[PDB]
Amino acid sequence: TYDALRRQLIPSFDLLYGSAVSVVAMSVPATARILDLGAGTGLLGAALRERLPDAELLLQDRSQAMLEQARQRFADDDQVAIRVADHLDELPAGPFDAVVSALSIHNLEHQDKQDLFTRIRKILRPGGIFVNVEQVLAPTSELEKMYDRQHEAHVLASDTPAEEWAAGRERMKHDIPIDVETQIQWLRDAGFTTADCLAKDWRFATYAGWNGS
Ligand SMILES: Nc1ncnc2c1ncn2[C@@H]1O[C@H](CSCC[C@H](N)C(=O)O)[C@@H](O)[C@H]1O
Repeated sequence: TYDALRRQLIPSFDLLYGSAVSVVAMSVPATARILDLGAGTGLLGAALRERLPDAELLLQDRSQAMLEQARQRFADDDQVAIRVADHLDELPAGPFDAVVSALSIHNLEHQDKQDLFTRIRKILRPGGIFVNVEQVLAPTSELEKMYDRQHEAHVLASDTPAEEWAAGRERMKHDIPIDVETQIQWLRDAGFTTADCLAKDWRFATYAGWNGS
């Protein structure tokens, strides 16, 4: 029901979440330590667990209500832990092989995003990876309208309940997105040696930074 609704609301769900899982699996060992930042109900963590049965997952979010859904999802998983913390709070020490996030960091002020990327690099092993599945802003107001039309086209084609899309729109009024190339450059500024946009469907993109490679 919830997982079904996320697919209705998010264009190219399988491509974007799948790209995050694939780039992690090609970058870290089977026994990787992975932090999911803003894990919510643990959808990205769940996608990673499907590919990496031996990975240790730490799911972090500020919302206990969202993390209760993650606890239920991972009830029988002995290699999953949960941490309640804001992105702006001290990160867990790690070190981590991967830090991943989906549709969470766009909630922060731009300065706090730039600082967060730097703080993430500090808890990554050398050669570690940061991956973000993100809601991104178009580089112009005219393109932003086209991004919006493409998002709405997916939502309508997916037979999304009108009430859930209306609720989606209200949530998006408080979002602080920026264009994908600005954020990717912030990874370079944070001291990641490589940063790339792996996959994109207009408003939604999967990008990554590597801590040494
Ligand atoms: N400043 C902040 N610190 C921590 N978590 C935050 C946050 N701002 C938003 N969040 C969390 O980010 C999540 C956004 S929804 C995305 C959930 C999950 N990553 C998924 O892919 O489905 C929510 O769980 C919300 O509580």
